[PDB]
Amino acid sequence: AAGAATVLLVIVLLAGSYLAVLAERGAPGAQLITYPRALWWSVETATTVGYGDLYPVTLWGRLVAVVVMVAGITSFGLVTAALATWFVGREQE
Amino acid sequence: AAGAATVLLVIVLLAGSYLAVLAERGAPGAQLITYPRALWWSVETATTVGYGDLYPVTLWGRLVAVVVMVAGITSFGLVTAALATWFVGREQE
Amino acid sequence: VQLQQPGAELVKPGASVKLSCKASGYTFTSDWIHWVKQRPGHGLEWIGEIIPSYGRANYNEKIQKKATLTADKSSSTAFMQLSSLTSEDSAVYYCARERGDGYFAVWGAGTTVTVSSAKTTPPSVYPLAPGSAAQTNSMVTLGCLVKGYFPEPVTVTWNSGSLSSGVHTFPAVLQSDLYTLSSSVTVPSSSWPSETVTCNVAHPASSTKVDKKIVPRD
Amino acid sequence: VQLQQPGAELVKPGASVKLSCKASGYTFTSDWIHWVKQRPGHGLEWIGEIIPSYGRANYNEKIQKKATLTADKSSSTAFMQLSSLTSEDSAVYYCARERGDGYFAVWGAGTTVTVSSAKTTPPSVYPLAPGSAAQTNSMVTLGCLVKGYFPEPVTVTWNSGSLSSGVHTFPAVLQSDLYTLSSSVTVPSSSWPSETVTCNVAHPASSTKVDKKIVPRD
Amino acid sequence: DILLTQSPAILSVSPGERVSFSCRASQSIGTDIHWYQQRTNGSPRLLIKYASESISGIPSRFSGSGSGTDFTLSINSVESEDIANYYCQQSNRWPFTFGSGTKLEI
Amino acid sequence: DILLTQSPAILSVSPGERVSFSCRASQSIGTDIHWYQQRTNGSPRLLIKYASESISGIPSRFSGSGSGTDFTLSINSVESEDIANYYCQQSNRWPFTFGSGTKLEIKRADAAPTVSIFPPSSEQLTSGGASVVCFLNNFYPKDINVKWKIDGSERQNGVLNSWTDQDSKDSTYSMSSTLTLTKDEYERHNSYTCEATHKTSTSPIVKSFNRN
Ligand SMILES: [Ba+2]
Ligand SMILES: [K+]
Repeated sequence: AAGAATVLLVIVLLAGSYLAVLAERGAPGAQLITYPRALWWSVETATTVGYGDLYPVTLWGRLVAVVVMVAGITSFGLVTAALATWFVGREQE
Repeated sequence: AAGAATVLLVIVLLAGSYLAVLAERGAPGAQLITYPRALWWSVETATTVGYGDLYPVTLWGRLVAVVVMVAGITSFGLVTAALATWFVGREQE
Repeated sequence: VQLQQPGAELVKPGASVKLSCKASGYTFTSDWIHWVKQRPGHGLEWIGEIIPSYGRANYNEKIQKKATLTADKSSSTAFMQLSSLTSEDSAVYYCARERGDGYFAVWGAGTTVTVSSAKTTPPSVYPLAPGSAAQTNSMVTLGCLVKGYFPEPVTVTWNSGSLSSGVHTFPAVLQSDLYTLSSSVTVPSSSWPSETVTCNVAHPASSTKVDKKIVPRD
Repeated sequence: VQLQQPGAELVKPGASVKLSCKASGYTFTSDWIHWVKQRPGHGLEWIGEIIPSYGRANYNEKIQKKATLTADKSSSTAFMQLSSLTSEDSAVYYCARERGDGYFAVWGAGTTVTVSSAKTTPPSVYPLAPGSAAQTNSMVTLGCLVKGYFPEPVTVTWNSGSLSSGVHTFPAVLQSDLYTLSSSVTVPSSSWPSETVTCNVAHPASSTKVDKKIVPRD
Repeated sequence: DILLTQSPAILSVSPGERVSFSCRASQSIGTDIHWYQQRTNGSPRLLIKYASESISGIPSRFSGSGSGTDFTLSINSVESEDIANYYCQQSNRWPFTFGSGTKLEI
Repeated sequence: DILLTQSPAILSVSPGERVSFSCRASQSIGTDIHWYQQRTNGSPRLLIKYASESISGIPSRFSGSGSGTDFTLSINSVESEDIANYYCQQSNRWPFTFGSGTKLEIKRADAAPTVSIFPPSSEQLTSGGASVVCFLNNFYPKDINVKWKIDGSERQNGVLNSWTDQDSKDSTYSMSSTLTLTKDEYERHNSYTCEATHKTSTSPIVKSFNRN
C-alpha cells in the first residue's frame, strides 16, 4: 500500500543482488560478480530498462533474474502507482 | 484470472522458444538456435527487459518475436496484477 | 547401437544415391539429425541438419549443395539424397543426433561412399600360419590375408571378436581397381593350437562375410 | 595481524595437507576468502575463492584441481585441503579477504609448503663477532650464522626486532638436504658492547626459536 | 561461418604427463564449444560439452577449460589409449562449425 | 581468463623521478583493475583500487591512471623504499586474474663494499666444523668478484655465496660467503683472506685473520 510494496522491492533487490553474485561466481566470463554492480543490475531488471550493462549467464543466475523481474515489475507496477496518486492529488490541492 | 493468464504465458514462452529455433536455424549468423537460450530469450521478450543478449534476425524469427511480445506483455500485464492484489491484501491482514 | 547406418555404397559417376540412418532408443519431438562428411585424412565437414518430426532441413551454405534431406516420422529413420556425384564426393558419411542443445551426443558408425565405375568384387581370404620350422617364441604371431576386394571397407575380426588382444589390421593397398590388406594376432604358444583361432572378414559392400581358421600346416 | 596463517609445512610426495587461515577483526556475512599461490620467483597464481558464511567454493579452471576449500562459521577460520602432491606443488600460499567488491584488501603472511621426503631438522645458530684485532671503524659490522636447517624458512631478528637498522639477512643455500644462511647488523662502535646485541632465529617448521648474544671474544 | 583454429597440428608427449590442446575462435562464442575424440577407423565421440562440463562415461583425466575465444582441452596425465584426433565444434552461431583437428603422439 | 600483460618486465630509474608501469588487458574491463606492491620476503599489499582511487595509508606519490584496456600506476617521484614487484589484478569478469609482475630498479651513485671477515665461532668448532664468513655490504652496482685465499694460496672449493636482492633503504646490494670445511682441516692452516674486486676499486679490497 502506502510505503509497503516499496519495502518488498528493496528486499527483492538486495537478496537478488546478493544471490546473483553467488550464482554467477564460478562461471567463466560472467561480469555479474561483485555486490555493488550486482545491485545496480537488479534495479536495471526490476525496472524494464534493459541498458545492456550487466546480465546473467549461468542457469541459476537467470533464475535469480526471473525472480527479480516478477517480484520487481510487480512491485514497481505498484510503487509508481503510489507516487502517481500521491503527488498528483498533492499538486491538485 | 487466478492462475490462468499465468498458464497462457507459459504456452506462449515454450512454443515461442520452440518456433524461434526452427525459424532461426538456417540463417547464417543467428545465435537464437538452441532450445535452452531460445527459452530465456522469450522471457527476456515477454517481459520488456531488453538485455541485448539474444534477438532474432530472420523475418519469421521477428514474427515469432512479435507474437511473444503481444501474448507476453499482455499476460505479464495481467500476471503481475494478480501477484500485486494477492500479496498486498495478504500482508494487509 | 544407437544411431545405425549401412556399411558402404558404390555409385557410378553422375548417378544418385540415398543414405539411411535408423535410430533405436528415443525419437523425441525435439531431436535433430545432422550429417557430417569426412574425406579421407581430412577434417569433419558439416553438411546439414534436419528435424525429423516437424520436417524442415537446412543445408551448408558454402559447399556445392548436392544433397537433400528427408525423414520417416513413423519408422524413426532419416535419409539423405546425394545427386550427380564425382570422385570429389567420396568420403565417410556419419549421422549424428543433436538433442536441440547444440552438440552431437550420439553418432552413427559411418557409411563409406565410393564413386567409381569399376565393378563390385567380394574378397579372397587366405590363412597365414607360420612355417613348418620356425622356433616358437612364448607368443606366436599369425594372421590372414584378405586379397582382391572392391570397394572398401572390410571388417576383420578374430574368433568373432572374442580374441581382441594383440591384433593389428593393416591399411589396404590399391592395385588395378582391387584392394588388399592383412591382419595379425598373437596368442600364447601354450594356448595354441590347443585352442582354436579363426579370422572373420565381413565385407559390407558385397554383403559377404567369410571365416577362416588358422590351423597349423597339416 | 588481520589474516593469520601458519609458518611452513612439510609433506611427503603423494600425501595430503590442510592449511589454515584464522581471521580476527570482522567476519562479515558477505566476506569471501581467496587463496593465491606463489612458486619461487614467479607470479601470483590464483587458486580459488570461498564465501565462509554461505559455504560455496569455486576453484581455478585451468590448473590441476588438487585442492578443496572449507570453513568454520563459528570459529572464523578457513581451510584448504591439498591432496596428492609433487614438488611442482611447492610454493608460498597466501590467503586474502575480499570484501565482495573485488580486491584483496587484507592479506595473510603466507605459508611455505615444501613437498619432500627428507626429514625435519632444527637450525644451528652460531655468533659472528669480529676478530681480536680488527681496527674499529665508527660503525661495526657483526652477525650470526644459521646452519643446517630443513625445511625453509627461518625468521631472523636482532634484539627481537628492537634493532632493525643496518640489517641484511642473506638468502639460504642448499646442500645435501639442509639449508644455510647468515644475517648482518651494524651498530655504532660507541654503543657496543656498552649495549647488548642478540640475534633471534625462529624456525617455524620445527617449532624452535633460538637466541644468541653477539659478545666480544672473551 | 565461425572459424575454429586448433594449434598445434600435432602433439608429442611422454606417458603420464599433462597435455593441453588449444582452440581459438574467430570471435567471441562464450562457452559453446565442445570436444570430440576420434581414433583410427572409429566414429567421433563427445568428450567435454559446453567447454567445462564433462560427459558421463569419460575418463576424469579430461579437463575442460577456457571461455571467450580461448579454449583448452586438458588431460591430467596421459596413457597410450588416448592416441586420437581431437576436434572442437562451436554451437554459438549458425551454422555449427568444426576445428581443423589435432592428433596426439607419444 | 582475462590476460593482463605488464610491460616492461623491469624498470630502471634515478631517485626522485617519475615512473609509470603500464598494464594492458586482453579486452575492455572498464576501471576494475587494482595494483599491489610486494617487496622481498613480504606479502602483497594493495596500492590503488578501481584504477584511480587511492587506499588510506598509502604514500601520495602513487597516482592511479588509466581506463579501458590501458592502465598506469604512477609514482610522482621515487625513493629507495619503493623497490618491489608490482602486480595488477582485474575484477571485471570471472575469474579474477593477475599480471606478470614488474620489478623496480634504481640507478644510484656507485658505492664500494664494506668488507667484514668473521672467524668460526668457538661454539661451531666444538661439534666438528669451522666456516669462515665474509660480508660484502652495501655496494653498487651488484657486480662484485669475491676471492678466498688460504695462506696466500687460492682455495676454489667448499664456498657458498649468496646475493641479496637490491636493498630498499639505500638501493644497494650485499653478499655473503660461507666457507665450509671440517674442524680437522681448519686446524692445519694458519691464515684466511677475502679479496673483493669491484667496479669502484681497481685495487681489490682485502680482509684477513690469523688464528695464531
Ligand atoms: Ba522495457
Ligand atoms: K536493451
